[PDB]
Amino acid sequence: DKICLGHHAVSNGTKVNTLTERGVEVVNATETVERTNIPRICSKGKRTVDLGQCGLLGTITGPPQCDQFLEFSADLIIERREGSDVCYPGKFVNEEALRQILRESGGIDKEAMGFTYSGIRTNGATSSCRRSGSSFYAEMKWLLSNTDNAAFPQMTKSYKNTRKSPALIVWGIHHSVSTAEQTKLYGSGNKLVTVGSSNYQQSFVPSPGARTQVNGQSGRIDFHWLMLNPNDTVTFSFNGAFIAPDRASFLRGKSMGIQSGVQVDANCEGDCYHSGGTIISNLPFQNIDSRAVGKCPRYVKQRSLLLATGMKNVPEI
Amino acid sequence: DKICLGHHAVSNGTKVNTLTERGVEVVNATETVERTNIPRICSKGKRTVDLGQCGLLGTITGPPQCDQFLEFSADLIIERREGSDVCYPGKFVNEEALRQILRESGGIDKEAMGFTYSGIRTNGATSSCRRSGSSFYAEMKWLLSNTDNAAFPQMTKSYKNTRKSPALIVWGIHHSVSTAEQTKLYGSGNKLVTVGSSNYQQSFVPSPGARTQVNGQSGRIDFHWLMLNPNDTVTFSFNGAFIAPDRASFLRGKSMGIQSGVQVDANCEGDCYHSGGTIISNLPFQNIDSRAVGKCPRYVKQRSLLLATGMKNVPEI
Amino acid sequence: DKICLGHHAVSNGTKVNTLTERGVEVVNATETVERTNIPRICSKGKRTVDLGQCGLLGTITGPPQCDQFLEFSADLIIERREGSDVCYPGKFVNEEALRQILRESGGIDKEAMGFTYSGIRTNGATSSCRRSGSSFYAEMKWLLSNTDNAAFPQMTKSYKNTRKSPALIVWGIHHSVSTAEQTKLYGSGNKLVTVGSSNYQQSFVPSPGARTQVNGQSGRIDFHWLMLNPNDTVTFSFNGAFIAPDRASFLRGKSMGIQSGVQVDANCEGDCYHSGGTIISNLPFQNIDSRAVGKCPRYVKQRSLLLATGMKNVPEI
Amino acid sequence: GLFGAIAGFIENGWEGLIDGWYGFRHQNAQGEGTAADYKSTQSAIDQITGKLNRLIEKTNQQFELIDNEFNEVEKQIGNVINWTRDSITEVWSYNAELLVAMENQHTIDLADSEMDKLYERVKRQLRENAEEDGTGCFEIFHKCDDDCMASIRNNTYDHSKYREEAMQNRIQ
Amino acid sequence: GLFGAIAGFIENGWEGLIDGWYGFRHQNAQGEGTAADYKSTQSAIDQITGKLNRLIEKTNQQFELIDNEFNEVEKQIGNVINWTRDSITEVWSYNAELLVAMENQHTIDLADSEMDKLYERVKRQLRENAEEDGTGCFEIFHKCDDDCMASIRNNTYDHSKYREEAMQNRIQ
Amino acid sequence: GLFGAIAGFIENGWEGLIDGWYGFRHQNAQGEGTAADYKSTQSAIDQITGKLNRLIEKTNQQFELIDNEFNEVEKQIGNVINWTRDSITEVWSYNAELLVAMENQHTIDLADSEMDKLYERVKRQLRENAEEDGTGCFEIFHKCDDDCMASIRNNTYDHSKYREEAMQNRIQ
Ligand SMILES: CC(=O)N[C@@H]1[C@@H](O)[C@H](O[C@@H]2O[C@H](CO[C@]3(C(=O)O)C[C@H](O)[C@@H](NC(C)=O)[C@H]([C@H](O)[C@H](O)CO)O3)[C@H](O)[C@H](O)[C@H]2O)[C@@H](CO)O[C@H]1O
Ligand SMILES: CC(=O)N[C@@H]1[C@@H](O)[C@H](O[C@@H]2O[C@H](CO[C@]3(C(=O)O)C[C@H](O)[C@@H](NC(C)=O)[C@H]([C@H](O)[C@H](O)CO)O3)[C@H](O)[C@H](O)[C@H]2O)[C@@H](CO)O[C@H]1O
Ligand SMILES: CC(=O)N[C@@H]1[C@@H](O)[C@H](O[C@@H]2O[C@H](CO[C@]3(C(=O)O)C[C@H](O)[C@@H](NC(C)=O)[C@H]([C@H](O)[C@H](O)CO)O3)[C@H](O)[C@H](O)[C@H]2O)[C@@H](CO)O[C@H]1O
Ligand SMILES: *[C@@H]1O[C@H](CO)[C@@H](O)[C@H](O)[C@H]1NC(C)=O
Ligand SMILES: *[C@@H]1O[C@H](CO)[C@@H](O)[C@H](O)[C@H]1NC(C)=O
Ligand SMILES: *[C@@H]1O[C@H](CO)[C@@H](O)[C@H](O)[C@H]1NC(C)=O
Ligand SMILES: *[C@@H]1O[C@H](CO)[C@@H](O)[C@H](O)[C@H]1NC(C)=O
Ligand SMILES: *[C@@H]1O[C@H](CO)[C@@H](O)[C@H](O)[C@H]1NC(C)=O
Ligand SMILES: *[C@@H]1O[C@H](CO)[C@@H](O)[C@H](O)[C@H]1NC(C)=O
Repeated sequence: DKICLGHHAVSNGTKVNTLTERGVEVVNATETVERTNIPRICSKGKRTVDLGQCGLLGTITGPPQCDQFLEFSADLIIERREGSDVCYPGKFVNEEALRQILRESGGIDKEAMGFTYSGIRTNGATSSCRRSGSSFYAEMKWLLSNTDNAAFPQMTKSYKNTRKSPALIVWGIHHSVSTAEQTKLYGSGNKLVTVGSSNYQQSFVPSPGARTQVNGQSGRIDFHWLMLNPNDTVTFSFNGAFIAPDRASFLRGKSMGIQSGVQVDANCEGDCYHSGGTIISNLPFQNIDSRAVGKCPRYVKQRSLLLATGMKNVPEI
Repeated sequence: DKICLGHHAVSNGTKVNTLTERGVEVVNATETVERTNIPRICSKGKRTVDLGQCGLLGTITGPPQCDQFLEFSADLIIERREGSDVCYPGKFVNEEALRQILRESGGIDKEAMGFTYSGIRTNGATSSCRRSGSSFYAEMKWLLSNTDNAAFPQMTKSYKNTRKSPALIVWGIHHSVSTAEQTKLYGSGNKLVTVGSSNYQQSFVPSPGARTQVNGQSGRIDFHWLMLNPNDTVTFSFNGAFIAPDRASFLRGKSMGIQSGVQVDANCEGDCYHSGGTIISNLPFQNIDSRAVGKCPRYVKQRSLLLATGMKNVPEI
Repeated sequence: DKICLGHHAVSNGTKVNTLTERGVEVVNATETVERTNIPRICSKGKRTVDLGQCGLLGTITGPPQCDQFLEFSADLIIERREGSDVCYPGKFVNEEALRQILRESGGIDKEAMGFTYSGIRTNGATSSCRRSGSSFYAEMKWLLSNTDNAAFPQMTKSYKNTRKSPALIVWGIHHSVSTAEQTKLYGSGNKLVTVGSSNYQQSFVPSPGARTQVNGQSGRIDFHWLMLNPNDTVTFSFNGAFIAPDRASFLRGKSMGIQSGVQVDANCEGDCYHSGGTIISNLPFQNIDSRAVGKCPRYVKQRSLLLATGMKNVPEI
Repeated sequence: GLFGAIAGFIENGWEGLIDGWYGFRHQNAQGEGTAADYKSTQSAIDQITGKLNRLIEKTNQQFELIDNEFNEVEKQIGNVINWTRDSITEVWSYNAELLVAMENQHTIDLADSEMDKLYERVKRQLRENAEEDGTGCFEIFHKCDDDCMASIRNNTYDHSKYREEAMQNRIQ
Repeated sequence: GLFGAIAGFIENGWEGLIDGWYGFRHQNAQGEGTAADYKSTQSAIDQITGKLNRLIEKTNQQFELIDNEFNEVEKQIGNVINWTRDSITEVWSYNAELLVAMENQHTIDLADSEMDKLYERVKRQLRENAEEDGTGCFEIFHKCDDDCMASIRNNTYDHSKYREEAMQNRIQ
Repeated sequence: GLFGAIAGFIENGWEGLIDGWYGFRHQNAQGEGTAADYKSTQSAIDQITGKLNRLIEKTNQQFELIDNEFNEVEKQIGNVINWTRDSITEVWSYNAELLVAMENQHTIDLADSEMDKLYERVKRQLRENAEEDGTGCFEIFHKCDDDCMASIRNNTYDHSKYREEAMQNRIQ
């Protein structure tokens, strides 16, 4: 008589790796490395702002393409390749530091800073910022001398942050095409903008000169920014070439910002994003994009790491 | 007859995790993650300097609260929230780089730089730096024109580092409240400070203008610094708004710097510090503070990881 | 009768570590940590450029020691301690960012930028750049006023990158020893260099003043650089103290750059380099240099980690 | 295997066994029969799904962008960032490969072990009334009809019942 | 367990055994008695404290401050720093969890193994004069007074002494 | 060891065995002889060289310079860089020590295991015609000339051949 012990097998096993062998056949296995993308931004349940043509820093200054974004509110901020921060050509100093502040801000809320002016004009415009006619940056003021060639009287303005979180403050310097044009806008002389607070110290002079035409303009606007702590004051001593802030920004809460070229999708949910979409997965690892942001499997170099979920397959000979 | 083999058990086992099960009961276990803080700075056996009201960068310039620190010597440097680097308002450029140099310096040793002056005053003072009366920064000189409104004769001064380690050099720029006041202090004209060495190149102009009153002052002093290599010379070409160095600093050796709000304690010994105290532990991991400095267990997110130190507990049924 | 099972042993075993014991003796073992250096730069099969006395940034500007390097081509770029980027004293802004661009460039290829000039001289020279007589930077032009003390007519020059990869552009600012000398070279007045593109915005003024004599010179040249994107234009509005680019650089491909003081060796092959030589090894770890570059074993702190390749050695008693 | 079974002195799996990982196959006199052992099967299944629950793990750490694929950040900070991200990719790639190779070695070994345990349980169950043939089978030196085999399977075989008969059938 | 003992074919611990991890419990004719085995107990104790000495490890690397909780460093370098510190926290948290789970699996298994080794040593010690009851006990088919049990314990039992008597008491 | 052999109930290696890791040593009547077992020896050799092939691993990631030993980079970015490189050195040093200690524990254990497997194979091969002496030797209670020993070695010993003779020589 007889009785035998044994285990199971299959004609179709899966090879895996171990510490001692490469390509051992086991009964069953399963993948640890996520390969599969969803080519959409899965936004189900999230307050989402798709900036489209508005660049993220434009939400603070207000070029026309950002008019519907001046006080946005979001958990998920999406930047687009077609976005632009400017209408009149220019750029921000420490722009990317500011982009990272605004990506996690939960949005911004604006507040009049209450600057009032005297013997100057305040309605500088351009055809690079068209709202119907020629216009400017919605949150800013292009300050001139009161009439062609006149003196700019060295003014000072102050703003006290009377709120319990820090104030984002932004101003600009206008670099005219020439010192002739700088003179027609603000009068003659080396013009100096001084900006100070309880922890800030900097100064700026204009740099007239001819530049690459951008948006049909050879002049440029420098944009600068600082964070006013609660109960602190910011002070602007200036005599020309000054693009002044009309409103300050306060941050609403917290959010996440991504960059993408794929469509929003409110039918799927996901916490791991990249420019090409959403990594929905429970696997511990992914091989889709090492710059994926959010809550993600760890990025690894390998496309596949099979984890044995069965015994060694020893086939019936 | 009979003889039986067996193992031990307890009514009171400890659950642990394994690769295959969560919450297996074992006879004994032990903690791998340090949870326990000591709310003091354990400094037993260490030359300790508690800066208190002196800010770390003030040890180089010498505002009154740093008078007992101008040549300190330490293995452990402690910064306090109440510290200030300044008396007359101002700040340093690349301040945090300098803080990291001074935290590991083992202290500083000062040396006269031997600048001598001609047709100028050298005793500028203020009520923001009071030593009895109005005074200034102990290591510096507030250079003026010899009398209200007079010319500042464009001077040059040089200092050669004749020592075998690099010299910390610091100077200042005085930003007056206005170009009127800048004129009363140093005369008229755009004033220019040039500073050069064998590997350094920079220049500075003052920025008069009205600022937030700080310490009862609307003017500001920029502080700048460089490291003179041994046998190299530093050169200062200047014509006003210049806060000149009187002494240079040399680094004594090596140390560690921490930031804390808890008291020094010479009864305990510790190599792992954070703002709230000392992590004395032999465990490989800690969950107290991810910014702990010194020689520390690794910071981990989990509050507890029990390591089995006994066999599986299978209780007597 | 009898038959016995057994295993082998040796009088000479190797101790290793395990999870439970330190210094267990096993039959055989092998090293996982590379200790052995080759004190040469193993360059077999690689296009190698040894810069020697030419500093890497000098390949863009062309001081005499870089004359044989103005268009180099390489897979492996070697920097030497004796290298210098300059002849007339000066330095580059964001120099190390530029060094990292040029280390992986595969070399550079130069192209005339086609600037032509009017009422100025273009042949400024010095004895710090000797090619036979006094000369200058081969890729640059020292622009003067047409004759001692004359006006520098505020010019503009443009260059369009008509190529499909970005153009490295470099210019200089001449800081004369004094405003007297600045006047003899370029005339009087505050001179202003403006530089713009489609993504760039900056400005520069000279800073005359007396500095440490370097190469027998107390003046200095600031060097600055930017990357022109394809089909973009760079614009130079300037009125003096300007060291103008004659040629722009384009990057050839890709390479690796190292710093070393050991000789090239074309008899050995290696992908892991450091200042003292080549780490040829198949081991997973190395303890030679944590700043090793290329394709390397991982740096670890330990000098030795023996991996058992045999059974426990239990010796014949 | 580490325990010398699932590719050792058995060295053949049964493709027929389609309702468990481990099974009894016997032939007495009423022919041959094959059954599963749910106890061992469930032990291996539970240990392996324990591994799975551990590793199909969802980290709760959010990471944000620190560079920019539309507007390149400055070159020096961008090279530090790239060098850091690449170093961490190296670390995680090593971790993931090692984790999976270790785990696979131990999965195969605990499957092997469950086999050895089951076999030993039956050997101890059959006491003096059987011999080890050396290929996974117990030669049973007494009559063992289907009921008796099921008593072996379901862990109720009483060795005292056949002890005299079987010992006598083994010796002479 | 991996070796089928400390929660296997024994499946009960003795809360009474308070002077060792592993022990002999016998009953002959003078009543029942219980003793420890210092050899195996010491082997498990030494292996486990070996683990402990390894992991209660003091790193000698000093790290310094690179940011500032009184005066925030600049935002871009501060975000790179925070992103780096968080990545390393992820790495070390994974390392620590995996280290402890692996180690616990192996600790339980080497305890189990020490049990199996001890049991096998006594089985081989008793030769043909005993049978395996299947629950951790050797049914000894000859008289074994207290002295004889102590000869089993302290590793001096001579199977030749009772071999004839015991074999005869086992067969018929 | 985990399996109680290569430093367990054998507890002596043979320095004489110079042509394999594992071997048979017998003495019958024609004197004593010693041979290797290429099967087990090759199994341990192949598993261990499998480990070796895995770890003697060449990473394909190029890293570039991010600082400068001739012209020190700026102090703040240099401190961030140094702090990062040191954190990764800590990680890799831990990884390498743990990897080697784990691997060594498992190498010793799989060597031990191969011994236990071989021994068990011969025990099962000899069936009822031999006894376990307890030190690694099978006392064979029947004549086993050199040919018979070689039949044990090369896995052709037929227990039925000597079963009657040997059983009779064991009992009375
Ligand atoms: C200060 C001034 O008026 N300068 C004259 C140039 O504006 C002018 O160059 C032409 O500018 C055209 C459009 O320019 C506007 C504009 O729409 O941007 C008209 C705006 O009202 C004016 N705004 C203000 C606050 O002064 C604005 C501004 O002057 C510049 O943008 C500042 O640099 O200019 C268009 O770009 C044409 O292509 C261009 O030729 C020239 C005449 O050519 O004369 C200048 O004196
Ligand atoms: C250059 C000058 O004298 N300017 C006059 C202002 O000082 C003055 O403003 C008042 O300043 C008061 C205290 O100022 C001192 C000081 O204690 O800091 C007096 C110091 O001797 C002087 N030091 C030097 C080297 O000149 C110092 C200095 O002028 C400023 O700090 C530089 O900005 O000022 C106090 O703050 C008062 O509250 C303030 O009104 C005004 C008069 O209001 O006249 C200015 O011409
Ligand atoms: C602008 C000028 O001519 N300035 C005079 C100084 O050059 C001169 O200082 C002496 O300079 C000596 C060498 O100077 C050269 C040189 O070889 O570098 C002559 C060059 O042709 C000239 N190049 C140009 C484009 O102007 C160059 C240049 O002036 C400076 O390098 C710019 O700062 O100078 C040598 O260094 C002597 O040791 C030094 O005394 C003084 C006379 O002492 O008069 C200045 O007016
Ligand atoms: C193989 O493993 C995966 C994951 O455990 C499981 O979902 C799948 O059903 C398994 N297949 C079989 C045939 O067991
Ligand atoms: C449990 O383990 C810890 C650490 O090994 C030890 O200090 C403690 O005394 C142990 N307790 C018992 C009852 O063994
Ligand atoms: C010991 O191990 C190394 C690496 O596997 C091998 O090259 C060497 O020949 C071995 N020595 C012996 C005696 O096996
Ligand atoms: C950093 O890496 C990205 C791709 O991961 C690359 O496109 C970018 O140019 C790199 N930054 C550099 C080389 O400065
Ligand atoms: C970095 O993290 C700290 C806490 O770890 C936080 O307080 C600080 O603001 C962070 N820096 C940023 C967000 O720039
Ligand atoms: C970074 O480390 C190197 C050595 O690895 C050292 O020479 C250098 O000075 C360090 N940078 C600092 C301290 O800023």
